[PDB]
Amino acid sequence: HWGYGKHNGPEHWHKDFPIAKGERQSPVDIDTHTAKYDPSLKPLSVSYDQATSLRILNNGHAFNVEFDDSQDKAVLKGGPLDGTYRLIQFHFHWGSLDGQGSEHTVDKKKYAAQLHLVHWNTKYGDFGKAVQQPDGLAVLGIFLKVGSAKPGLQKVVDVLDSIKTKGKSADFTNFDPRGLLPESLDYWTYPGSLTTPPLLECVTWIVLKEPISVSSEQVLKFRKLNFNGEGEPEELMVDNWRPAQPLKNRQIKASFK
Repeated sequence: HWGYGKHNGPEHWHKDFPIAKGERQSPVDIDTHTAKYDPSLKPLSVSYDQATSLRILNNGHAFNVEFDDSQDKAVLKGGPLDGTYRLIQFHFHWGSLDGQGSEHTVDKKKYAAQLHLVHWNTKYGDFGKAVQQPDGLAVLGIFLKVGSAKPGLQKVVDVLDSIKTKGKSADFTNFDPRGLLPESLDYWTYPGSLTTPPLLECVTWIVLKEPISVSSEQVLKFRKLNFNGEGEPEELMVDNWRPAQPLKNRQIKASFK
């Protein structure tokens, strides 16, 4: 089964998911110098005032906070998108050291972690159909650097004990995703794919320029998680990130100068 180890690692995914060597794969290295500043890009409209978080679960690859997307509760609009995209879940990617952990890099610079708030195109009915389309999902990536502590993330840091091993899940109501957002909404955007199997090419990636800060001990609790299921040898969940992929026939536009 795919994973992040030398034997089932990101370098082996192609054998099961041929699309791993596709044309529009993610993540990629954002070269800030050759990124084409596009001025016709409307600004992001993020409305998480009505968001309903529900569960948090260790899926054996990462932990996910899930939201109720049976109605336009927390939606993403603006930017390069056409239509409403509704938040279905958010997850992280982190490293075993502070100098690695992000999937996307900026001018080859790796961050301590990276958050993906996943959204699907409502013109498509459900998430399962949305992943079948070139414009199905809109993922909002945010880099995390280690410095001061992000208060709004602590709630998540506390519950991690309850879901230490692959498979455990736990109620997680009343969580506000607005506490994870940085001050500025300037971004870079480009078309890409999911960074894990099935690695479908249905994403319009929106990577915020501005990272948020988290304390060491805050990110340190991300590293105590387990890839393994209960009653199995302990394999710590660290470095659950895919390396940067070739940009190819793509252009990264930017919403700022």
